[PDB]
Amino acid sequence: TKFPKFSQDLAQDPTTRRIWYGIATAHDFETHDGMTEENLYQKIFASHFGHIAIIFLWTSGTLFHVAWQGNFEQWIKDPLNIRPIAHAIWDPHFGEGAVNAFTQAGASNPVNIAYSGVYHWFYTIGMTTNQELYSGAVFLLVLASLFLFAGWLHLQPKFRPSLAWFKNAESRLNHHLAGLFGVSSLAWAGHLVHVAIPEARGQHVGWDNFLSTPPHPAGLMPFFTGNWGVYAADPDTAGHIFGTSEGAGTAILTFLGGFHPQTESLWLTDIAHHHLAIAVIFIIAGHMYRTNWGIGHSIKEILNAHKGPLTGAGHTNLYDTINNSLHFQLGLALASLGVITSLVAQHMYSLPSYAFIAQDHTTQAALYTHHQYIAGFLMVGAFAHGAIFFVRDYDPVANKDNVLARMLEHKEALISHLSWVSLFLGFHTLGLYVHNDVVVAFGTPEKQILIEPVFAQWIQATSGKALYGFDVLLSNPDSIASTAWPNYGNVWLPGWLDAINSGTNSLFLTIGPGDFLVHHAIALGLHTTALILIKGALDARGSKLMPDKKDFGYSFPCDGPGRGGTCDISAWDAFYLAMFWMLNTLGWLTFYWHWKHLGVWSGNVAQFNENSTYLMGWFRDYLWANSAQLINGYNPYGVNNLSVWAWMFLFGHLVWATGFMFLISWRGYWQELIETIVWAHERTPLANLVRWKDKPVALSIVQARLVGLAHFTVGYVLTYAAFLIASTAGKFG
Amino acid sequence: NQVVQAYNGDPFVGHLSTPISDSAFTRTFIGNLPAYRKGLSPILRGLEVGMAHGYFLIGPWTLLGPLRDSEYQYIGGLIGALALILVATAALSSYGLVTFQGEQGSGDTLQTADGWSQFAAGFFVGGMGGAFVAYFLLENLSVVDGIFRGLFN
Amino acid sequence: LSGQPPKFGGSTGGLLSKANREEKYAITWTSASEQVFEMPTGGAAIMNEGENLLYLARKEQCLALGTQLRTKFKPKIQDYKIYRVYPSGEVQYLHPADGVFPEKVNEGREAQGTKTRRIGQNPEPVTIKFSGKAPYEV
Amino acid sequence: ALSDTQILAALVVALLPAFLAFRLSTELYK
Amino acid sequence: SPTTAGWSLSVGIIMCLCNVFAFVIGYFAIQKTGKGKDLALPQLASKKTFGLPELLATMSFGHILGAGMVLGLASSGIL
Amino acid sequence: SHSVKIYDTCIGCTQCVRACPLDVLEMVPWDGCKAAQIASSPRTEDCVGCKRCETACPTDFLSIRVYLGAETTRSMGLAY
Amino acid sequence: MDGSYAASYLPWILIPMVGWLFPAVTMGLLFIHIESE
Ligand code: CLA
Ligand code: CLA
Ligand code: CLA
Ligand SMILES: CC1=C(/C=C/C(C)=C/C=C/C(C)=C/C=C/C=C(C)/C=C/C=C(C)/C=C/C2=C(C)CCCC2(C)C)C(C)(C)CCC1
Ligand SMILES: CC1=C(/C=C/C(C)=C/C=C/C(C)=C/C=C/C=C(C)/C=C/C=C(C)/C=C/C2=C(C)CCCC2(C)C)C(C)(C)CCC1
Ligand SMILES: CC1=C(C/C=C(\C)CCC[C@H](C)CCC[C@H](C)CCCC(C)C)C(=O)c2ccccc2C1=O
Ligand code: SF4
Ligand code: SF4
Ligand SMILES: [Ca+2]
Repeated sequence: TKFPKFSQDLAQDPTTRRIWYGIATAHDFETHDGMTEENLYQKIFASHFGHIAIIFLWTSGTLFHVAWQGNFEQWIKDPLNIRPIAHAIWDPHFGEGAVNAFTQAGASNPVNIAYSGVYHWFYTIGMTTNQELYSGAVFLLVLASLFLFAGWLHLQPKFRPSLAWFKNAESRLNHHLAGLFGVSSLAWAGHLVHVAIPEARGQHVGWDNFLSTPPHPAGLMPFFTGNWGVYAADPDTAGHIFGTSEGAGTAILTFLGGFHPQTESLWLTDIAHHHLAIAVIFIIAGHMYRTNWGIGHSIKEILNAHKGPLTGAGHTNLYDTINNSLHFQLGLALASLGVITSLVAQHMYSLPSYAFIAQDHTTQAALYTHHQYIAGFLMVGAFAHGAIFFVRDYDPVANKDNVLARMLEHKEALISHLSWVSLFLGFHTLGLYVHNDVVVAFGTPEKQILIEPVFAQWIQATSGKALYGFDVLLSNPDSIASTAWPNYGNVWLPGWLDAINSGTNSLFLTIGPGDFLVHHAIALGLHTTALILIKGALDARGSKLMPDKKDFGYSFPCDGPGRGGTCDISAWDAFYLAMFWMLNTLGWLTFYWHWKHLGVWSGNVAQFNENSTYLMGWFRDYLWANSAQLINGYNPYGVNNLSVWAWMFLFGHLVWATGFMFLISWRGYWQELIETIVWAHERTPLANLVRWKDKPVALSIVQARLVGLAHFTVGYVLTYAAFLIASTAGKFG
Repeated sequence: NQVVQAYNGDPFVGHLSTPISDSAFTRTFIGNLPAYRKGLSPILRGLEVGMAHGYFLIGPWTLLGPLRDSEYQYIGGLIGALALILVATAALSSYGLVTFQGEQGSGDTLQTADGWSQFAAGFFVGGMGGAFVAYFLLENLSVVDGIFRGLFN
Repeated sequence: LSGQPPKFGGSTGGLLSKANREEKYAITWTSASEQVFEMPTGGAAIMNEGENLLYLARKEQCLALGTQLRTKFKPKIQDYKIYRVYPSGEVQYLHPADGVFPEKVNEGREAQGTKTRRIGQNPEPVTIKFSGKAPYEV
Repeated sequence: ALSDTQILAALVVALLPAFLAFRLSTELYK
Repeated sequence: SPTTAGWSLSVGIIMCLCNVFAFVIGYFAIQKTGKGKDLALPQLASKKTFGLPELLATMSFGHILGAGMVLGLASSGIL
Repeated sequence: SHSVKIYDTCIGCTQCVRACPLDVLEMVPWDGCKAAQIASSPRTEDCVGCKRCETACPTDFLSIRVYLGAETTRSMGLAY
Repeated sequence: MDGSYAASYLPWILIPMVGWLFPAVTMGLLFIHIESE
């Protein structure tokens, strides 16, 4: 009656549907009552400020619990031996067995071992005492306070920006490319050369000797005179020990391009030089778009001048399409962020840049799986907001004959081709897996279809991995690429070739016939998830089953049992199905990564290389073999430290099967069941006294599709996090 | 952007609408204390006021009392708190006997003789109950410590 | 009790619970020019064009206001009326009780409070002993 | 290690983001 | 006894530069630049909108800023 | 309440007005078809949203549309 | 649950409050709020 104050149509139904739909609709600011575009944008802006403060309070809490309850002082003595403590366990339910089991990593209290890798990150960026982390945590509390005050300030009518301020794409691109992506990268290169590189070489550069101690014995006058070679004078020698001065070198910017031979990570000077180059390129890229002064570009001119014969209108009227639509902007942002979160995951495991994080295996597994799951979620959200844009903000009159109109003008062709490629690739990946499985089971493993993944092996050979016998570009030192004949500027190449050809690191893993089939399974998952997502994006405006879906919106339940039956026709239901396929694909690739690295870390790579080509190899050497240490986390004899992970394993199974309840059984059964329960309550003595204000109804169709999806997701993630974190910590620390 | 208006739009009443006296948080919080909450019978608001003060008055004599350095540390605090709640309820009922003798309306159910008598009764029950429950937690402090830390679980 | 109130920002000096339990006093004056006066409750306010209605809690505050309306303004405001309004609702009419201010002889008033003697012929308390009276009122 | 009063100092500092978050969320609710 | 530098071309260079920055701050900041005593060649200063007051004010602030820069940078060492 | 809209493509076949359980719909005279009648939705605050009227409509695509909206007691079919 | 770290009484008081007082108070206020008017 009062709760969903943003929508009067929800403050009228006397059911529990208004509670559920108030919680769900609360952030869809476009559908609130009394909403103009200006109030939309200002409310969005202050919501962003609140969320920035959420992020800063979260990292403040991580810092404060590493500082207060963690063994950061002890861990930076020998990071290889001591496990990093995340925070302290305090619940009154623990028996004596659990308290003695969870006392670990040199503590008195029960503690949680940190698998987020924040210890390695804080140790690499130069933080070496609990007081430094406490100062960082209080500083981030103050920064979060500042952003909360900024959000409250920009809700004040004097400081509320106009619509022309929010619709200013060129100035925002200038200040984000230059001032946010370039100045922050420059400032990080400054922290690296002033604090992280010197304290990696031994000396303390705090806030007190910050100005008194130059990073280089040469001042900034060599930087101004152009003689920049002194900053790369003597690099860190290959016998350098992190945190102390043995063969330091005193070169703040070098480009060795290999790995540190002791921390197994990249050199901090190489990181600083990288961020300096990135800052220079991003700063000059932020001077591209027109602003109050005369020079620059206007994006409308750039877009509208790209008209070809094979598209016709080209990109005409795409500036107003992107600028006026917030779901287009959110789809582009989520697509790029999902791509670069995949990129973060794929590069932080093969090119680690933190001290001793390539030798702590559980945190590397947790970080990879975490960022690949975030990347899958963000990519699915990009396509979800593509569908929401096509429903809500898409104008087929202004977007006449441009690239968007021609996306929708042939959607059947590309949906049918995604159908063909996903069917083709799925038929033959399952065919090869079932063939290998059947002929291995029939006692004849020599009959397997084992395909050498020659293309990726050739890619590795082009990057310098000389194991496979190709001598093409960098594996052939006589070639034009390896010598770089005009200048011989390959300063990175000796270090890179020394790092790619060592069998220890995860940089360019050896790829065999078991990797071919899982890459094609991953391609199948990507293609089928993309098929469902674009089949919801392009059919959001209507198919022949329902030529008007733009008027029912994004997430209507169905269209009745007529027209044959119309159960999951909304674009939201294509989100739903592609959410399942995303979870499957990320399960496939994280299963593959996990088993490949359990082979690599243990040294017994033969297990993956012969047993990953058929499905019971995946089932008995990975799922069954590696859960042995998991389910024995608590047995009738006792309890060890992998007991909360066994409990989370079972917990995730339970959440998953409850998701099955919501996805399989549908609303009619539950509505008549609740009708019987309502009769029971209204007709019993002593409980007639208590009456509902909101009449109990079953969850809606789309609501319980969402709830089953949430259960499937949460149980799926909790089960796999428990398994992946207890299987590595079962056998690696 | 003025934050200090007059009270309730009346510029001649002797009150300002400052951010402490007449804010939204103050209206929703002061106006939802038991002394001001809407619809409550006087017995329940007196009971809720009473427990908040019986639980309070245990502490000052328990930690700072003539018995704070003996084995009957909590019994002296409880005895002092019962003395204070007794004289508090005697004062409350005397105030009810005095103020509400001339007949008045029923715009507020608390500002009447039956309403103030119910308030005093609820205050007595709540005050002595809160005093005894704070005594019971303080006397059995080893038990509460052990169950919050997990010495018996 | 017609009249828009003065543009006053509010104050803590003013009407306590005496105003809505027993009498409070209203002063009504009419001025052509908008200007600034000192409220006896403390502060400064704005005289509206035309009629004003200021609610005060004491009669002395109303007469002090009317006094400064008379003496501190060059276009002297002398058509000010002071009422005594009750929470029950009825309005009394107090300060210009007759037509003209009390300093001027209206010639239709009654001499009450006037004794027919000077203070020297006041009776003495020994004569009126245990009479329930006091030497003035005999 | 870390001090006893640094934790309480962090708590009374974080009381300021609490107040500002409460006031920002209240102002968003309008 | 904080460190200091006696005098050089570097001391002369930096204080002239701080005087230039004080010229910029004075021209962008002073409300009444042209008001005051009359001035010779006012087109040279800011085109007849600058006075003998703001001559001494801006470059006096330049000397204050330059004393700050000279003493601070010589105490920190790098000058 | 749900809004039931009837479009120009109605052929007056009466199928929707007798497929409706709550008899929200009714036939009114019209001059745009051979049957000289079009469905109307007068008592559309009684529509539950069952879409049996859309199921019974023969014209393609649809001459009657139900647009589910603000739920009430009448439009949710609650006996309690 | 002994606490070796600084201010071990602080989790002793903050686990009941975040476990009970924050949920009971938050659900009580939200129950009054979503059902008001
Ligand atoms: C130079 C000036 C400048 C700066 C610094 C910013 C900064 C910001 N703006 Mg602003 N803005 C500017 C001027 C500026 N703006 C101007 C002039 C306009 C008007 C035209 C706007 C209009 C505008 C609006 C309308 C919005 C923003 C928003 C924001 C925020 C977006 C960045 C963010 O939250 O993620 C931080 C992102 C980064 C630091 C970089 C991105 C990360 C890249 C991809 C590198 C990846 C990280 C790397 C791999 C390793 C990191 C890992 C390590 C942490 C462990 C941020 C606080 C939004 C916001 O939050 O509002 C509060 C918002 O809604 N701004
Ligand atoms: C012989 C008759 C008798 C007895 C047994 C009591 C018994 C009691 N009365 Mg009392 N009461 C009585 C007559 C009596 N009353 C009379 C005649 C009056 C009318 C003025 C009152 C008015 C009175 C008030 C207003 C209150 C009590 C309350 C109390 C209780 C404890 C406090 C007390 O008075 O100390 C024991 C007292 C005696 C043994 C002597 C009683 C005779 C005097 C006149 C009592 C006067 C009480 C005084 C005004 C305030 C209490 C003082 C106390 C706190 C020390 C107790 C049950 C209080 C209570 O807890 O109620 C919930 C309460 O609020 N009584
Ligand atoms: C996240 C918060 C959390 C916390 C801190 C607790 C903590 C506790 N649980 Mg609980 N539990 C929780 C969540 C939590 N649980 C959830 C979510 C579940 C559901 C799955 C359970 C299921 C569970 C069961 C089924 C049982 C426990 C029990 C226990 C208690 C074991 C010791 C005991 O006998 O306590 C005794 C009880 C208490 C300490 C409660 C506090 C009451 C006292 C009187 C303090 C109140 C003081 C005073 C009256 C009011 C003061 C007001 C204040 C403003 C000053 C322990 C205090 C056991 C138990 O004994 O429960 C009673 C047990 O049987 N829990
Ligand atoms: C917003 C929106 C949307 C969108 C979304 C999506 C669809 C996304 C996706 C997209 C994506 C996600 C994409 C991706 C991308 C890719 C790429 C971009 C690739 C390429 C790369 C490159 C080109 C590289 C190359 C290379 C190599 C490989 C080696 C070295 C050298 C070089 C560097 C050259 C839609 C339309 C729905 C609707 C509307 C709205
Ligand atoms: C929050 C807050 C606040 C407050 C503060 C405080 C700190 C409070 C206090 C509180 C308190 C102070 C509480 C208490 C509680 C109590 C209780 C909870 C009690 C209970 C009781 C009982 C348990 C009783 C019962 C009984 C018994 C046992 C027996 C006898 C009788 C009877 C039945 C009565 C303020 C104002 C600042 C504002 C802000 C926020
Ligand atoms: C179980 C079930 C119900 C019954 C569910 C009901 C009646 C409500 C379920 C919630 C109960 C009250 C338990 C809630 C406890 C959870 C922890 C939710 C907490 C509340 C949120 C705000 C987090 C449906 O109504 C339904 C409808 C359509 C398809 C499938 C189903 C379905 O599977
Ligand atoms: S079963 Fe449910 S979703 Fe499917 S058509 Fe019927 S009402 Fe719609
Ligand atoms: S069922 Fe369709 S065509 Fe037939 S009368 Fe109804 S609206 Fe017209
Ligand atoms: Ca004593």
